[PDB]
Amino acid sequence: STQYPVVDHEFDAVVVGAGGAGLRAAFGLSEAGFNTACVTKLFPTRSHTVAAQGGINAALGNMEEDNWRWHFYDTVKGSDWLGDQDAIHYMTEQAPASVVELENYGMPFSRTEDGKIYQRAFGGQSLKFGKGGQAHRCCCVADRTGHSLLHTLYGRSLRYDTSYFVEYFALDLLMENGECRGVIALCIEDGSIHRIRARNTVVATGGYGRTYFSCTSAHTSTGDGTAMVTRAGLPCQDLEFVQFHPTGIYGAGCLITEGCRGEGGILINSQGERFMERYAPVAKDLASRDVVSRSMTLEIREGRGCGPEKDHVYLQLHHLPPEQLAVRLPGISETAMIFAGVDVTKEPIPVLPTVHYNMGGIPTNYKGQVLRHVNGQDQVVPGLYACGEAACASVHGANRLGANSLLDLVVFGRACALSIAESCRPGDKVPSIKPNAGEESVMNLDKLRFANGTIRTSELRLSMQKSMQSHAAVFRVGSVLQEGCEKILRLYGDLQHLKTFDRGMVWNTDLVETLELQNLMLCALQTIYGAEARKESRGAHAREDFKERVDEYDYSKPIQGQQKKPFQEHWRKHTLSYVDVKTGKVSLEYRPVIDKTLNEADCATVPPAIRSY
Amino acid sequence: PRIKKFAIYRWDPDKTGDKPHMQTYEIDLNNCGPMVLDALIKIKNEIDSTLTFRRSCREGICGSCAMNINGGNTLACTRRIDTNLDKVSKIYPLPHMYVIKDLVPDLSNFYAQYKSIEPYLKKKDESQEGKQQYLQSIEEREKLDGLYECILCACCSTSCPSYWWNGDKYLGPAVLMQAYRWMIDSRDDFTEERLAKLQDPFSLYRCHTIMNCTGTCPKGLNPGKAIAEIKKMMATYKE
Amino acid sequence: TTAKEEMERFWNKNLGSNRPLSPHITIYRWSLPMAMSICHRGTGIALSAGVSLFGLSALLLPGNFESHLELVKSLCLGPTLIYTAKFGIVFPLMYHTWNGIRHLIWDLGKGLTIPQLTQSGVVVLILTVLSSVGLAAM
Amino acid sequence: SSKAASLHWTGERVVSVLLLGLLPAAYLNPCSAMDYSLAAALTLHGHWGIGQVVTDYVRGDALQKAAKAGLLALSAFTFAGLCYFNYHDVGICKAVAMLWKL
Ligand SMILES: *Cc1cc2c(cc1C)nc1c(=O)[nH]c(=O)nc-1n2C[C@H](O)[C@H](O)[C@H](O)COP(=O)(O)OP(=O)(O)OC[C@H]1O[C@@H](n2cnc3c(N)ncnc32)[C@H](O)[C@@H]1O
Ligand code: HEM
Ligand SMILES: CC(C)NC(=O)c1ccccc1I
Ligand code: SF4
Ligand code: F3S
Ligand code: FES
Repeated sequence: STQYPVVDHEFDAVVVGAGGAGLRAAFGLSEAGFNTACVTKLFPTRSHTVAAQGGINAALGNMEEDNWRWHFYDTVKGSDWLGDQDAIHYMTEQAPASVVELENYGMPFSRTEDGKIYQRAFGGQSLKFGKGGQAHRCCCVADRTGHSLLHTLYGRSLRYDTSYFVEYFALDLLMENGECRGVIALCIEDGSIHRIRARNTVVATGGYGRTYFSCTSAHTSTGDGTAMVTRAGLPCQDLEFVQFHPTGIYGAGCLITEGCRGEGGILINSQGERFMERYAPVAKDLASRDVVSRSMTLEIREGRGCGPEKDHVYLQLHHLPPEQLAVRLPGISETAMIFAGVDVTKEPIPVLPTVHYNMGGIPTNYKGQVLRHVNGQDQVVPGLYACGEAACASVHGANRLGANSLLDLVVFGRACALSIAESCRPGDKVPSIKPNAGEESVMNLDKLRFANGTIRTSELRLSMQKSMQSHAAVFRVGSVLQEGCEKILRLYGDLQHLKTFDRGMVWNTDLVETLELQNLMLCALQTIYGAEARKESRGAHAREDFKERVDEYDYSKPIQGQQKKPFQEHWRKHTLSYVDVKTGKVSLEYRPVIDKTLNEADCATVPPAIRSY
Repeated sequence: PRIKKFAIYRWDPDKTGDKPHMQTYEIDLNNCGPMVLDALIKIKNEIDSTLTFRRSCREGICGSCAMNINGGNTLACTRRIDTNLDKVSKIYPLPHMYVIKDLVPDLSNFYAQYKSIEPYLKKKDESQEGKQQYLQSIEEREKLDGLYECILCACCSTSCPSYWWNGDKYLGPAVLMQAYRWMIDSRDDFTEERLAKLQDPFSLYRCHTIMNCTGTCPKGLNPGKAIAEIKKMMATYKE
Repeated sequence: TTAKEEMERFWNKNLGSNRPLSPHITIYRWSLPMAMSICHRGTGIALSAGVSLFGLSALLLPGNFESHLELVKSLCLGPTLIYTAKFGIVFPLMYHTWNGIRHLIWDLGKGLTIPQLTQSGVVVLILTVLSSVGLAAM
Repeated sequence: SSKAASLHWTGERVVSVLLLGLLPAAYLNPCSAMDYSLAAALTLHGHWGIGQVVTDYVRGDALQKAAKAGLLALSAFTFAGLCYFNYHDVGICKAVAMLWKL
């Protein structure tokens, strides 16, 4: 107050994030006729979806004949039955419809002989409910899929009159009596604070990949909206589930796509054996994104590493046709030469299992509404929506199937715009906020700007990142996870000892990294505490001590003479985590998985079963 | 130990009448990444956290780390440092742009030019969109190769002398390439009226083929080629 | 906000501020095609000023062209100085003529790659020297 | 759509190829008829050349007028000066011949 120029803006809807989901929501609201604002710390193009390489999943069936219901089955099979089947229904239903939308927007999709969109093999896909074979349903723009996606989404976004607050760091949500009223954001350009108030708020800030030392994600993937929800007292779903992508360059930790394995890429250990025969003989090296990476990490265990350090594994493209690599995978051909210093068509690529996607996030239904947990039941948080990687409608569940998140972006981003347009009309009076609101966020900014401590922003970041990379790895034991807990918890108390250098208003990257650090910590405590409490092997989260699947029934034997286990005895439930901001204490309760689909007659519910792909 | 010297452009707007000046930084390359951005991150995270620069993907596809390295506009995460310690690496912001702070240029004009060319697919029958995928042949898809990859890093236009002298009225190679990108696209019908917008001496014709645009591209694209290809379409299009 | 409304607020902010411009030619590394394009303007400005000083002198100065050469002949002819003055006339001419073809080749679209610029760039530079020496003595 | 700046680019290039085909033609066939065509094409190309130098560097409204009006004055006085030189004197073709033979 009085120290910072407070400028209040009046809008119908606010969308925080300018990724794939953020954009689709933003102009999708202005399409319905809403006065929409969009808050983003980066420039729209310079988000992350740009880094997307594999492709967008759609059951169009341009290669072979395809049904969208088979795409539903593999998503829920890949989710290890923690995936909410009602949200998976809606996403796989809109799958072909929403991609044809993007092609008509201007996306330069690769083509075949018939002139239709090029679909290609990807990990986890199958025809005829996992009986037919390998399905080709990954629509791609030749290794630069998300790049051209975001540009065409941004291209279309200039058709409508949307107020884009470009390079504005949102700190917290404007919240009053459980009702959402907008966001309080800092302008990066001059340092002035803006209290942007609106009737509806859509959160699409993306994931928190930078919680670990080695990640494929960007420097600006810090899970800010996930921590924004955290501070507001609202829960966060399935945060312990962290996607370890099998194929990531040994050097900087960059991503070479799973589409490499789809075209004909092979994974080879030091001795020469194609190790993806000892583990997954059914679906070769094109198995689930968790099973492949977990097989790689177990190959290092024996001492069969492929380098001078004996730590990484090789991905070979030595046998692939010369022009097939240049046409289908031109982006990886250049990034492997730039970073790893490796010719793709002559040598194998040094790859290692690294952090990729964040399965969890803000609790959400299929409509896009943010859910809270009241009396063991689900309650809609008014005026608050979430979509994309930042959200967790659990359309991915325990394990995300490859190339599904771009669908998750466009489908659920579109859903949020429709859920608002059908909720109210553009012109419904904006709920006024008290003049003292955002006080705890402005004071946090002022306290963090002048912060004189013992350890600096970078020292605490490396302390968190290396600890998460050592403790909450691919394999995790109740011994190391418990040790990692009070190791992370202590670092939250270290936030009082923060050393800042810059005291300027205009572009303080030293301050906003620290703002990112506070946000990264909240998405680090819930990741480690949720993992230590969960005692089973499901999807990405595989326990050494608890190597079994703990469901309501033992689904190996027929379901008849079996007593149903009570809710607090099986781990087939969503891990909802809260945290008191002052002490850093993490308390956690649970939400039941959604099994019933949107329509049983149109799409049948898939019962849990053993999954070794 | 292998200590490398870095000369970096610095201007702090919160310093009351501060003039822009260079600053030297001492960095050991043994415990440092191969790229310039890794070195910029290192001094940010160790030596001086007052250095303010744009970063994101460290992959060379977002275009945030755009700057002038040793007299050439490239991406910092793509360009690797010269191991020759006898030379000092000079790091400047994108040439002839209003500096906000230390290597951060104001690109509000650059983006607005990209907004003026309308980088979206336009049809005459927009009533039938969003239900049936538009057909495009493999060769018609090849017409977009080496054009759609543009990251909009702005290394392009900022290397052009015409964009220095007339950045206000001249669009620049980055923007002009995208305008061309939406001309040869077989799905776009508004080809003639896209060429109609450039019918003034400044929008397009301020290019004199200096060729500093192509010579500097981080993605290995050829923007100038497209500009001279527009000029051909401009003189030949009927009505 | 519209397309050209962002441009207005860009100029109404930056021009009325203490924001300094990043250095341009002060720091940018000299490349051959760049420096060759500067010379093509330089030879253009020099030649146009040459022709302008030729036509204006025909209207302002008394006497015919023959008598204007009789004062050049009066000042005892330079041994190799006559070759030097003749050299510094075809040298700016032939450079501009040869590079003028190269600029015209670029208008058709052919030869716009980076390797071809340094290739045809040297060719123009060499054909300048070969038609400056081998033209002044004709 | 009315293309005016497009013709100015094309019309300049047609003058360029005409001037390129005049220099060897003036050497091989030096006459009075070659003198007027060369003078016209030489002063046209030069005018459109400086016209580009003006539009690239001359910033302003009042300055843009004066630089274009001032250039037009020089261009018209150069073409008239050469046409006077072609008519009531040796001409351009003979002038170079007498300058070289010295
Ligand atoms: C990491 C990654 C992910 C990825 C991929 C490759 C990499 C390296 N390739 C994919 C692929 O080929 N196919 C696919 O289906 N998915 C792929 N992924 C996963 C997925 O695409 C990404 O997770 C995706 O980019 C997420 O998109 P989303 O729109 O949800 O989030 P974002 O793209 O990261 O955009 C973030 C935006 O939010 C704004 N932001 C963030 N914090 C703030 C604050 N503090 N204040 C204001 N704005 C904020 C940023 O501005 C940014 O624009
Ligand atoms: C027959 C030989 C010549 C050829 C082939 C030629 C060709 C060209 C071309 C194509 C250009 C445009 C460059 C571009 O921007 O792409 C140019 C520029 C120019 N020329 Fe010539 N020219 C010739 C002789 C002359 C002469 C004798 C003069 C003197 C009156 C002259 C004066 C100029 C000027 C002032 C420019 C402007 C520079 C620019 O805009 O880049 N040229 N020349
Ligand atoms: C390189 C800079 C200083 N010189 C120019 O400005 C320039 C040179 C030749 C052609 C067009 C131009 I706009
Ligand atoms: S065309 Fe190349 S140099 Fe120009 S903005 Fe795009 S990536 Fe940068
Ligand atoms: S640097 Fe230049 S003037 Fe044209 S050829 Fe490239 S835009
Ligand atoms: S940071 Fe993405 S291009 Fe350098």
